[PDB]
This record gives sequence, structure tokens and C-alpha cells, in this order.
Amino acid sequence: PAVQFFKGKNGSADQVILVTQ
Amino acid sequence: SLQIDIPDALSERDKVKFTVHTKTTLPTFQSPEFSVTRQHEDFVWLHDTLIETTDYAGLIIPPAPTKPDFDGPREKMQKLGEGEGSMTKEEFAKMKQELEAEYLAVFKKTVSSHEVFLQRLSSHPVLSKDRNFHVFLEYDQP
Repeated sequence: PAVQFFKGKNGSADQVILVTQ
Repeated sequence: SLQIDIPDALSERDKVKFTVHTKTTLPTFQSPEFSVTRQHEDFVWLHDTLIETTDYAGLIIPPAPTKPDFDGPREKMQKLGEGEGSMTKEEFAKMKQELEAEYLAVFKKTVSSHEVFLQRLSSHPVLSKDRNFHVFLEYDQP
């Protein structure tokens, strides 16, 4: 239930990853 | 030359952690490039701190970032864990994807709010030099 955000490398689209909690 | 961005953040139950990453040509900083990890709670502290700084009266302080709300998405993902055996496998995947896109939407908005606030500060001629702001940027003793 922990979610990780990565800003997209331009112009790369943004992402979210589940984490382990 | 101060440039600030938030490359990544984590939403984890209790809090949200922002990686605040800085590139500067300013001498006063010990290093040209660095990253530190800040909670939402911290930005508010900075804003609160700036707002009450006496020299900075008659300056407009950029509005603080709004608190992140992951509650809707969080509840669903908590349930989803709930349904792993029971649920048809396909449904689970579609449900996982949708929840994630939902979390993602919130992140984008919230990252921007926090990032913009910092960027707005760096842009400012006076405010850019504030000591409290500098520590927030660079104090990376964990």
C-alpha cells in the first residue's frame, strides 16, 4: 500500500510503482 | 542560478516523502548538485517560517502547497489486497491498473504544487537567499 512516483524523463511519461509495506 | 525540481515522491500510508533536487551556481551552497528528502509537513514549516520573518514583510510569500490527498485511492488498494484470492484474475489486473492511474493522477497534481512553490521561491530575488530556505534545500543529515 505504498506507492512510488517517478517523474517522467522528458518527455518520458510519469510512472507509479507499488512498494511493499 | 537556482533550479529546483521534485524528481520522485513516495506515498506511504502515514506520510508523503518528496525528493527535492537542486542545481545551483550559487557559491554559498557547499555543492552545486544535491538532493534531500522532505515531507509535506516540512514545506509548511518553511512557508510558516518565511511568512513570519520580519525582513520579509511587504513581500508576498508564495502560497504553500496543498496537503496531498491519497485517501480515495488508498482505501481501494487496501481492499484490493483484500481480494487477491477471491477475485477473477483479470478483474484484479484491470483494478490494479485503474487504482494506479488514480494514485498517479494525485501525484502529478501534488508534486506540481510542491514543486511550483519551491520554484516560485527560487525565482524571487530576495526570498531566494533566505537562510531557512537554504537549509530546507540542502540539509541532508538524515
